Amino acid sequence: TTALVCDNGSGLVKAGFAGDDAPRAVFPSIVGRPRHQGVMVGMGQKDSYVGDEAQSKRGILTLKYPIEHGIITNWDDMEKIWHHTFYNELRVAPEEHPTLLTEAPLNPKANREKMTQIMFETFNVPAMYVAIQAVLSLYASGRTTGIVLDSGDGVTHNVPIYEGYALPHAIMRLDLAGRDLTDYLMKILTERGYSFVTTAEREIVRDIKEKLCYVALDFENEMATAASSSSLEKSYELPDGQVITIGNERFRCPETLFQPSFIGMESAGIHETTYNSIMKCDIDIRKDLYANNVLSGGTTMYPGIADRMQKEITALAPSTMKIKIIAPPERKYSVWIGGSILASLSTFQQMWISKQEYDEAGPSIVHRKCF
Amino acid sequence: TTALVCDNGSGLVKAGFAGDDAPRAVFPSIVGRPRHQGVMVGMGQKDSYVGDEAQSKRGILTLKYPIEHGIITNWDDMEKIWHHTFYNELRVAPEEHPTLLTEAPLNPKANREKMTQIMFETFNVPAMYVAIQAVLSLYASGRTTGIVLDSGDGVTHNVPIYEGYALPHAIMRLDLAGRDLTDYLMKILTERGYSFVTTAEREIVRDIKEKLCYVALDFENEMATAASSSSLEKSYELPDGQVITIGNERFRCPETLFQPSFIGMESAGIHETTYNSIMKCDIDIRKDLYANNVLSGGTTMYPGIADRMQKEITALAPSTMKIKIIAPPERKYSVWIGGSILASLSTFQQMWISKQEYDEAGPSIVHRKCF
Amino acid sequence: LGTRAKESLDLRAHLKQVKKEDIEKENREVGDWRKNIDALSGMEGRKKKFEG
Ligand SMILES: Nc1ncnc2c1ncn2[C@@H]1O[C@H](COP(=O)(O)OP(=O)(O)O)[C@@H](O)[C@H]1O
Ligand SMILES: Nc1ncnc2c1ncn2[C@@H]1O[C@H](COP(=O)(O)OP(=O)(O)O)[C@@H](O)[C@H]1O
Ligand SMILES: [Mg+2]
Ligand SMILES: [Mg+2]
Repeated sequence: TTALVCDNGSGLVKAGFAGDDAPRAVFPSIVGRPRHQGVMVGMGQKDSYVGDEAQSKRGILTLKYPIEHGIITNWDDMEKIWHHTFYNELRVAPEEHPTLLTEAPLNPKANREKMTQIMFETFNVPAMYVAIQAVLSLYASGRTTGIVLDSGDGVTHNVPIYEGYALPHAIMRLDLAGRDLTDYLMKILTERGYSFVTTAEREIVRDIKEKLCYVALDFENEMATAASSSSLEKSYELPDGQVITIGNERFRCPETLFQPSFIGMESAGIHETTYNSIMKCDIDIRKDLYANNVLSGGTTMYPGIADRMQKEITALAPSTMKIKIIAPPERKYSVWIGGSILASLSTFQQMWISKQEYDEAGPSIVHRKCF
Repeated sequence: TTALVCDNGSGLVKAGFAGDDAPRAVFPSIVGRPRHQGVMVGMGQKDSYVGDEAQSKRGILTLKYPIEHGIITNWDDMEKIWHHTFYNELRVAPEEHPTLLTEAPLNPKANREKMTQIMFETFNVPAMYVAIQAVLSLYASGRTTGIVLDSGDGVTHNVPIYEGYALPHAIMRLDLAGRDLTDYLMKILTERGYSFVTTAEREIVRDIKEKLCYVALDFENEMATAASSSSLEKSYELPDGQVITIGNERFRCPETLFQPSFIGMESAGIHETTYNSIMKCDIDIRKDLYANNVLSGGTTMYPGIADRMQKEITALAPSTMKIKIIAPPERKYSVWIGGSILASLSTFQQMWISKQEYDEAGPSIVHRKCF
Repeated sequence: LGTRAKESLDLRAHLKQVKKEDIEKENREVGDWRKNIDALSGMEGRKKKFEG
């Protein structure tokens, strides 16, 4: 039979059968209970709208993501999300399909063990396998080397790989991602008068960020230009009218990636953690990693980031090496495409964690040889 | 058995069995004791004529409404009105019929508790339920969202509802209604020479208001036109002859709705309390409320109000949203039609306040789960 | 998109049912009563008693 390549993510759940080009169903991972009282009788009001249904009734719900930073903080809601994904968005019972979840690097063990225990006890799948979210993104590019920066919505991690041999001592995981950029944008919008507070209006700020923000090639020059002319002010129409005008908030929101001091984080930007991740590698594979830097994940879709990052790394790196940044147009679904490719391989067909194996060793089987 | 859908109102009591299209008996709610001496013996003169009987002998009575502004100020008279409604206008003993009263929002608790205590002790009904007068008017329109402006004769209230979830923090109750318009019309008629003082002549002024007054689309232009031409002066024949001619009093009486400063009230008109009630709602359900504005209640029957209100709200609201005002031709009985629909539902059949429940918790049961 | 749009109409179908089918509970109230005439035949009394 065919395998189910699910990809929990944090912000958008992407799923679909193995062997295709794009995920079959992509929908936000939010579960929102209603918060008001409700007076109409017999309206058929449910107790929790999940997935894309709660992005249409969000006016009277309190949306809450079940995955904070890679890790899962609310297991009941995550179980509800998985149940919805299997039964309503794909309509395939899990009793007859292997599953291939994905997990960020350096995550707590208990999260992974609980994930496999749920998949084997509640949904009762035949066999499931958990894979690191960066190796898949490297599969999708058709490479076999390269250092991949997978800046998702929950957590940004940077896994270097050479000739198929991952370097476990050079993984640099940073917890700045799309959600913190949404919060920072929502916080700097208040400097013009627009106040978004409700958890429903966070979605509106996210839409503003997606449609308007861009990464500046040079920050100081853009700050000077936006403060003199008015060629940058782009307007946007809220879900009820009252258009708003975003000035130099456009390139200040995604600039937080390269200067995490804006949101008070100490660490260095995504332009310098990649160079540090390279320098921890051996001295003889640094040229190949320099030449095959891969971008993935949703947050790396800002217009103009593949040039800013290349300029920064070229500034840091030695002058002789060639710096090349691979930015495929299908960046958002790169991890899932790689997952489909991996699940479609014949050599991989014996790596699944078969159910009888789980019955013999318990949920701690995932840390064992079947990784 | 069938349920009795009574609707106390203030000015017209509307009642009838559940499941029909129109109330069976509609009659003014006035109780008038005779005031003169009376010399004929054996004429069979009663001590209080209630309902529609006192609108024919009103020449020698002192009519007094038992409901001032939604609240009930004279419980003995209200009990008399209910007794008349049950026994003479419907001729069904209340011992064998559930009842569904209606109550304005934000009313004193003691009024509701006394109402249920009367219905359970004096008339001894099997089970009664109290419902907010605006949710029913929303039922009758066949919608499930929308903000309903129910401008009755006692009190005008504006309850917004979305997807069946009422928003309790956005109810704007204003005490200007048809009765104050009658008093203001009676007060401005004195500018031509016609003096109505007796409580019986208030009914004549009410008839004048119903048959002649209309809401102007633009107030200043109408004031200028009525002061130059004479195309507006419509005449009306009193109950004894001596026709009267109403000039620019025609559109000045119902204009008080949009400018409550005429009768000295501070608050804003019904055109601006609706917009304020909308703006208190969440930012994502404002478009739906804009598109589904519902009118109900008797006082919204003035010819030309559904255009003036739309013009005013379109002036206030953002230019992109579409403003639509639902004004069904059966406006007056909208609340009662909705009450019939609600009482006819199967899902609602277990929400009644059964008598044994009242015996166990006292009259304060109404504020509890059985709302 | 078609199924999502059709969902709203399916939900509104119940509201339409509640609005329409329920009015059939009773509609004979339009029938008026007798209000008969006398044709100068209902005059069978004198000015004897008026209190009763
Ligand atoms: N076109 C875009 N432009 C800018 N940011 C985007 C765009 N699309 C998605 N994002 C950001 O990326 C996030 C989605 O990232 P995604 O790759 O789905 O995370 P995950 O790894 O959990 O699947 C969204 O929250 C949004 O903030
Ligand atoms: N055709 C009409 N035109 C103008 N005003 C009307 C008309 N019919 C009723 N009204 C006003 O509405 C009042 C009746 O309102 P109603 O809806 O019966 O109040 P309630 O909510 O107490 O039932 C009357 O007092 C009258 O002033
Ligand atoms: Mg991801
Ligand atoms: Mg009313």
